[PDB]
Amino acid sequence: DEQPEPRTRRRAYLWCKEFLPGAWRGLREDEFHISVIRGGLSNMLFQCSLPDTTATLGDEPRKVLLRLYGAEAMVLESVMFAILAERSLGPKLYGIFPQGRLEQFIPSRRLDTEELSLPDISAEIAEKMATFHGMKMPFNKEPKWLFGTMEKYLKEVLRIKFTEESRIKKLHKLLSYNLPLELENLRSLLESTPSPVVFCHNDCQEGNILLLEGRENSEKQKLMLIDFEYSSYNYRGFDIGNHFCEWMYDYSYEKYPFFRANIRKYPTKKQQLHFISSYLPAFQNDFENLSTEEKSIIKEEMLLEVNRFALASHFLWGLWSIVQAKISSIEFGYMDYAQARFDAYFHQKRKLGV
Amino acid sequence: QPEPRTRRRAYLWCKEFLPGAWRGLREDEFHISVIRGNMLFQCSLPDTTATLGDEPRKVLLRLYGAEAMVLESVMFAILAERSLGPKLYGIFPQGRLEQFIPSRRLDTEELSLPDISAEIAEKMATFHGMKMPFNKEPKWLFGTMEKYLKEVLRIKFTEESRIKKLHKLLSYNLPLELENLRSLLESTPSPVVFCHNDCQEGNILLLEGRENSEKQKLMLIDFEYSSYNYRGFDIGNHFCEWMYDYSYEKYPFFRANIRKYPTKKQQLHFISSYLPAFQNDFENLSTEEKSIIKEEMLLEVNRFALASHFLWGLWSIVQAKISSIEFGYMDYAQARFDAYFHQKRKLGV
Ligand SMILES: CN(C)c1cc[n+](Cc2ccc(-c3ccc(Cn4cnc(N)c5ncnc4-5)cc3)cc2)cc1
Ligand SMILES: CN(C)c1cc[n+](Cc2ccc(-c3ccc(Cn4cnc(N)c5ncnc4-5)cc3)cc2)cc1
Ligand SMILES: Nc1nc[n+](Cc2ccccc2)c2[nH]cnc12
Ligand SMILES: Nc1nc[n+](Cc2ccccc2)c2[nH]cnc12
Repeated sequence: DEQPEPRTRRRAYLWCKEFLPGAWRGLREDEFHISVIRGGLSNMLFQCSLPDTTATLGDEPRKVLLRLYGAEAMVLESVMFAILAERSLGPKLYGIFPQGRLEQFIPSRRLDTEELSLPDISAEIAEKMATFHGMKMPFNKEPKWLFGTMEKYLKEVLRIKFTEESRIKKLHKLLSYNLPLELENLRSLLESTPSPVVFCHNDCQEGNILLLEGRENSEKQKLMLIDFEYSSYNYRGFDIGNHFCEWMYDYSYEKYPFFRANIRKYPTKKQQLHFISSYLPAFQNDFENLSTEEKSIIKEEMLLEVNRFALASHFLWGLWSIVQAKISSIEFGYMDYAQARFDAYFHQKRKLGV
Repeated sequence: QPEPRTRRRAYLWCKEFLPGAWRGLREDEFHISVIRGNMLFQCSLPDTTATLGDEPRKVLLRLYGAEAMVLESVMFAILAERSLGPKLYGIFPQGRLEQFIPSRRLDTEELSLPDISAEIAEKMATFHGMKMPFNKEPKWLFGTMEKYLKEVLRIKFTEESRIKKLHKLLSYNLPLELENLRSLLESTPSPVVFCHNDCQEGNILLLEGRENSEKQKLMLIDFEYSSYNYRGFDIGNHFCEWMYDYSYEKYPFFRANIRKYPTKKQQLHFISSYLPAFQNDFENLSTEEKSIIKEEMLLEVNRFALASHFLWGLWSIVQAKISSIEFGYMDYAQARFDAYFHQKRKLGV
């Protein structure tokens, strides 16, 4: 129930008063209710609401989420959020302004990492993912995001110099793998791994999945995927592979390095099959009406596909994490997260026999 | 034809943003011609190229040229999603790809046809009712008039005849006049609504093959100046456009005709169509109550029309300095002010 600093309170009041219709337009500053949802140095969240004793005038919301950035991609993220809201595939957009936005408040909690493996959950994550992999979005259709971003991080990574000895020591270990050659070896493997270019979330982890309040007894319609800011047209294998990788990481751990990694929490073949059996009919529409041997061939190939791209999830977020150790001031063990992603990378390679 | 650099940029945008036969277009294959310009262009496959299906054969490319883009972009995307504007096919830093709508623009003379007018009023009402994630304080109208007035007072032209016209315009005492206008409009109730702000014939498409529809043959396009504004401004502004023909083939490249302003009857025809499309419980009011609403509405829009003359008059002065396009802006500015003083005389205000 934490209060923002009184200058933020005033700015939030004005945005709510001017952007929101109905009882909000005539609210005084002293009637305004706000509490921090999440702090941090950027992308801060607040809940704003009317007094309980204030009646609504029409269909205006009683309660909204304020998102403050704390600063091209700005236009792309804004248009995407607007489109998704229009398609009921995300929170409504109530206000956009240079410092942030006002969004629909969705009563909910995020999933915990252990919940990702629950069959009803997985099935539904697979369906939602298939669904927006299917949609049209006014963005560049060339799949350059994946390797373009890896190349960009690699370049930054090679330029990095740390001063603190345990960071320099850890950086020496990661560099000793020859990351540029590893990149090329990975590129070449993925060039021979067919994967359809689709519109990808790119960050489908539990923290970005909402368990809808009141819908816990719905078997197949209780979730919403959020936080599409890293979306792009990309290889389907990445979006799915990346999601499977996230089974292994728990970001709620309270001691340094502030995550737990468990190589044994990666989904089993049966768990993967259950995920892709739910994905496939939702994305192909009459997939169930194929011969069993053809369904099977598609499924076995898609498993190879997402498991090879899972390797790009490790390599890419490994590199990202090294970069974060340099530029971020967040309390998170970035170097240790990097080493965990590379460990998983080579363990995955050995498993696949590549 | 366009600049060979613009041709190249445009070719890559179509190739990378659009599905099907666009994805493997070779380069010598790209058809593109200029259509306006904030430049517009038509991009197409050659006739020879068959579609892989579902992808447009023709598209419009828009370049912004000389944050506003964020708002305009979100806005266009919303209208496309709602089926109110052209579809959005690509969005990028310098501009966008849009659906090409087989259509032509209306001519000035067509604004006054009863069916056209009735439908313009209905589309406007519908545009007005919609919710948009933008600032709802109606600060647009006078904020923009202030900003242009300030620039106009600093403006200096090099050429003598422009200096001479600016001097006549400045002698009306525009700062005092702005305050009289403000005070008149602060006492004229007008609901705040999502306004188009530029509802003229150049921005209204007559849809191809739909010419026989009495009530559904048009789309309002080009909403880049949109904002929450007083409803009276959009309407009065639209009325003032009955006076101006922008297809005049010689200098100053417009005809102004004060007698073409809608008559009371034509105004009533427009608002009788607007009201039931904006309120919807309006059709069920008593006859006398409708009559009261309409007569107040005539005063309302006619008074706001003064702000259309005043604002675009000032705007036109600034454009004279910066726009190298061919249009006599100083003469248009004078035409708007003549109209402003005539309308004040007509109103007793
Ligand atoms: C799409 N991108 C840029 C990705 C980057 C990294 N990954 C791997 C990954 C995922 C989550 C996390 C992570 C770390 C900490 C948290 C917890 N947390 C969440 N919010 C905050 N403000 C936090 N401040 C400190 N810790 C905060 C949540 C997620 C770290 C790395 C996936 C995608
Ligand atoms: C909402 N805003 C910014 C407005 C500004 C001015 N007005 C009044 C007005 C409207 C149209 C025009 C105008 C002028 C010329 C044209 C013709 N035209 C049309 N397209 C071009 N590329 C032209 N190049 C030269 N002339 C061109 C069309 C409309 C001038 C003033 C209304 C709204
Ligand atoms: N638009 C949103 N609505 C709800 N949540 C989740 C949320 C629930 C309870 C408390 C705090 C946050 C979001 N998390 C991110 N966006 C939203
Ligand atoms: N999206 C559009 N589709 C069609 N027109 C009108 C148009 C037709 C033929 C040639 C030139 C313009 C527009 N004018 C502005 N936008 C459009």
